[PDB]
Amino acid sequence: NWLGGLSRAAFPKRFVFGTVTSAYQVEGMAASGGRGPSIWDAFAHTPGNVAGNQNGDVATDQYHRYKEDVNLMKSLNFDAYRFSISWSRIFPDGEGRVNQEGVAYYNNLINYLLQKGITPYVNLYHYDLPLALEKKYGGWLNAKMADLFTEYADFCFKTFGNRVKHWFTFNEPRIVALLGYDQGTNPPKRCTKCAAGGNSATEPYIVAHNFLLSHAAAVARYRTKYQAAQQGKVGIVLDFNWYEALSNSTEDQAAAQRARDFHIGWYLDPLINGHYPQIMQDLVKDRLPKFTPEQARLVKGSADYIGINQYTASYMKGQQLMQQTPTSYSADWQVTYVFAKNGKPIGPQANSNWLYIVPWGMYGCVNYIKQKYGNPTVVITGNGMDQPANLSRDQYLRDTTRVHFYRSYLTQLKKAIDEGANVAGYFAWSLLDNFEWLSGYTSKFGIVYVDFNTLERHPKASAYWFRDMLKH
Ligand SMILES: [Zn+2]
Repeated sequence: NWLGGLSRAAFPKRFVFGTVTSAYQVEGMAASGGRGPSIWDAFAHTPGNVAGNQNGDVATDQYHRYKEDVNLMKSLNFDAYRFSISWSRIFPDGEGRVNQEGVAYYNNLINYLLQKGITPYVNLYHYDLPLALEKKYGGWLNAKMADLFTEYADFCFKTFGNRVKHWFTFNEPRIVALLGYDQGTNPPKRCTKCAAGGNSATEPYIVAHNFLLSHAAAVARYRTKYQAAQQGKVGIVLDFNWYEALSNSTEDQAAAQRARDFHIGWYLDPLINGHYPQIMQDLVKDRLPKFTPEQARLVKGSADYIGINQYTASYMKGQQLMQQTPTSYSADWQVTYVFAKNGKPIGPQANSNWLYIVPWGMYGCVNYIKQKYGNPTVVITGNGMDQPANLSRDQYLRDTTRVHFYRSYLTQLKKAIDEGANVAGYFAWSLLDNFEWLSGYTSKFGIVYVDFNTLERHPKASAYWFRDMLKH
């Protein structure tokens, strides 16, 4: 059967199912409604940065159509909606003056979701730093971000927290550090060889440290001032793709493990255990900032749940560890990526080159967190795959590969849960085809098709798959 035995009865009682978007990817109204520019506005408006010189000026126009989109998610039998608040739509300069029109938009969205029985899971930050903060402070290179993020977070807790009980601070800070400061392909486009300046060996570590300190400061504020009255929770969203040893050799197993620690341990070891992974301490040395005892105690235990975005898996091949001149965060791992074992590829690729369809990666990731980190409360905060550009409407709608993706990945998730993994919910990336950063509109992750000429929504087969699977 096309559900493959999956239904709500196959997951724990009260398990949360939802879909995800992010502000800049779906809202539109990027320079209207009082919204100030983000670093992505500036980046996307520079010729050559995004596929087809496209931007999020209009995107899916959810800003106007949110009630349509909420009605649709409810008709598809989802329980929750993960979306993000645009910082610069609340604070056009990221500090100081409040944009009341921006506040009303989020009030209206939140109130409508609640009216329709959909639980809001709210992200504070999803790559969209107010441009004014980038220019004035140097963004995430500056430790002052903790104070700036905390004041932002405080406003949002005050303003929406009588209704919103499930918060996230950040979305995938590893991607910010990697793409913005190591490879320099996302804003602020910084790296060792980059026009804007930078240093791929040091800056990604600075950035990540500042994300962790900002997260911890925001949570400290939540807990000391709002928790008692509001009684909600705050977590963080971390990306985690799976690494599998290419062979059972000591070297390859050590490689896969290093990759895990440099990928997920970078953030999880501080959040759970109050220190960076030992291997990162040993290899990165003085390029890795040190938490004071006070800071480490602020960071440790500061996430009420861990969001994991899980997409793919890779084989890892190891080498003997060498003394090396530092070049980059990426090169610091001392691993080789491999995409075939015994002559067979790990999986076919979706539209995005990095996304290999590997359902057992989901089991790998969830089981690993369960076994290594004391089985913390995990929420799968994003999981999905993309179709390419230029297909006909009907081709988009008949997304059989995506149907197969979700059934297989959710089966593997069910396997980990049945074995005792503390997973509280699952969210599909994405509700709608949207602005997919560097790929602009050439990458389609939605379970709902969006015609980018007319802006019409059309549910795909995978939407109907969810609707069947999630019926009450
Ligand atoms: Zn509109």
